[PDB]
Amino acid sequence: LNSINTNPGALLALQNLNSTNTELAATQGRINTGKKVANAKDNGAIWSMAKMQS
Amino acid sequence: LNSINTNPGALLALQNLNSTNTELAATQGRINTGKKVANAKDNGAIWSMAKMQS
Amino acid sequence: LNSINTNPGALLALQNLNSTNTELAATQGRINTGKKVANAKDNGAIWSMAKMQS
Amino acid sequence: ATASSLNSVKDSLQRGQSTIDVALAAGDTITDLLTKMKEKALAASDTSLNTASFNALKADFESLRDQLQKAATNAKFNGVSLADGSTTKLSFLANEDGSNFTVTAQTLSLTGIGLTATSTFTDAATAKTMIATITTSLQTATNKLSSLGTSSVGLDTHLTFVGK
Amino acid sequence: ATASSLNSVKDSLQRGQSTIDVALAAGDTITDLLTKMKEKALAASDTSLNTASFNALKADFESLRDQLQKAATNAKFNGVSLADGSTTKLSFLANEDGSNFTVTAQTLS
Amino acid sequence: LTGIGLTATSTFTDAATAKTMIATITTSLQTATNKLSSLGTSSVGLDTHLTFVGK
Amino acid sequence: LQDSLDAGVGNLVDADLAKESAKLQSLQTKQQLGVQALSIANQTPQTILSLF
Amino acid sequence: LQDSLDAGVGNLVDADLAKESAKLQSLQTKQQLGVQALSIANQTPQTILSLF
Amino acid sequence: LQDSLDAGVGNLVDADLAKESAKLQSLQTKQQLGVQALSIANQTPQTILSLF
Repeated sequence: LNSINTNPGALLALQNLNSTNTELAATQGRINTGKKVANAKDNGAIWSMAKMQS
Repeated sequence: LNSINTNPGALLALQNLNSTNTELAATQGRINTGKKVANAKDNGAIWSMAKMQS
Repeated sequence: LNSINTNPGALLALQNLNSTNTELAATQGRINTGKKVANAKDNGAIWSMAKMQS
Repeated sequence: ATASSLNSVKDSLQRGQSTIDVALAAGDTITDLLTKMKEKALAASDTSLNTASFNALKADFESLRDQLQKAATNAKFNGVSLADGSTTKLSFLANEDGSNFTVTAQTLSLTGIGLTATSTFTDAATAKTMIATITTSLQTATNKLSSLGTSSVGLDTHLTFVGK
Repeated sequence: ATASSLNSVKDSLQRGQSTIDVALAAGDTITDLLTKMKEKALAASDTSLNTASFNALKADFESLRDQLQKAATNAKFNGVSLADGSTTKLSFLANEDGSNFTVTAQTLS
Repeated sequence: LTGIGLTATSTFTDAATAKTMIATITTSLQTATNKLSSLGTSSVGLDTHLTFVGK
Repeated sequence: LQDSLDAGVGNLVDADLAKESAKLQSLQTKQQLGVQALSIANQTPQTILSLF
Repeated sequence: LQDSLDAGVGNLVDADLAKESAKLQSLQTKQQLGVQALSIANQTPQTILSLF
Repeated sequence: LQDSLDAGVGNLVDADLAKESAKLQSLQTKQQLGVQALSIANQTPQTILSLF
């Protein structure tokens, strides 16, 4: 706990900030694209389904 | 992730904005022309049939 | 290392700061001109091509 | 002593890039001058023009070439120049032992781009011949400025390496 | 006498580090000139260019080549270098008995 | 200056003469520095001999 | 043909500012980070003063 | 493709600065602790004067 | 033209203050270390009184 070499709590806070940044990037993609399934990485089954539909 | 030299998310958002701008340019072009096949680039076969019938 | 006369590390940081400063200068030039090839110093061959075409 | 001697190499390199900047600033005007003379020769190529418009375009060409020669002769910094043709080249320090960083002069004066001080056009055919020589002068001028700019980028790179 | 002799090995390793830093400073420019030369030759390969554009690309290519040879010649540290090709290797002190820490030269000419 | 390779009137009068003078000034600084190194070694030997004379 | 020539000159010289604004902000961050790093490098030598 | 190659270079060389901030503060503390430990090791021998 | 001459005089004359700040701080640290060394040199004679 009382260490100058390392601190777990800063690592956990950075992990949580990275998760928030990833959620913000996904929100940016959904906003600028207008689609919740914009590509095959989003969800492949419904993506190929809508591809054949189009 | 927490890079200061390059940010991929801005690149992806700019690609989406360029796609939207291209679709808007095609829309304004076929609005001002009044034709969905205004030239050979739009569809060369339909343009050929239409020019021969004309 | 433990020198009262000269320290290499501040010189290295000064070179890195000068590098980011000249990159910011190129950024300001591309912004205030609007061209990536505003003059012969940027790229002489493409500049001559653009001058002949203009 | 070898380290302290490099400040002269650096300030000479900076004076050299400043002279390059002055020559490029003059060439930026010389190119537009050549372009407008090309447009005037193309306009004077017409056989349908009345004589009055022909003398008018000829007067524009005279004033244009005179302004080109003046802007070419005004391009100098600290008493030296790489555009007026007064010298074939200028050298600047590149190392503490006295090695030089040569920068060839690229004349931008009227005679250096294939134009004479008297060159004009008298009839439509002379303007039609003038079109191609003005295009060649614009081409050689842009090539000279491209060489000057590449020399400037090399000067900057050598300055950075000398600082390292 | 051994502990006193080690100072020369320390100074020799520091001198070799400074020489390698000079060689790296020259290579940082040689790599950029090679990248721009690849750019110029690659654009020059296009057949749609008119002759004047090809001449300008050729002039830029030759100018960058001469600048690359210049940057290769300027790499040296107090009369010795690992990049200009003047020598095959430098033998740096590694212990008090005279054993050497060889560093092979890498010509950048 | 006579021991340093310089004359009392030594002087460049032209850019090429100054470029030739650069190597002369370098050789002069080098020989002067070697002379000072010899003086320092002689002074260290003098101090060593003084300590031995005291012993 | 004149419109095509102008479009080609614009394709040759014009910069993509939408790319450029992100580069501007990132360099503005890197500048402050470099100033802070140079300040810490300047602060480093003085710690030896405590030993005397 | 050019965007993908630039993103790959950024993944390959860029530092994760958010960890570097905590590393910087921890090293700034360790440096002062090291100077104090060196000063104590310096003062330790001098106690021999008391026995004479 | 006048702009180019002003920029050239600025290149010939102006100093790089970012290096001057480091020069200044290292010179202050050297001045304090030298004042302490002068104090030690002044205290060197003091042992002579112990002889009598």
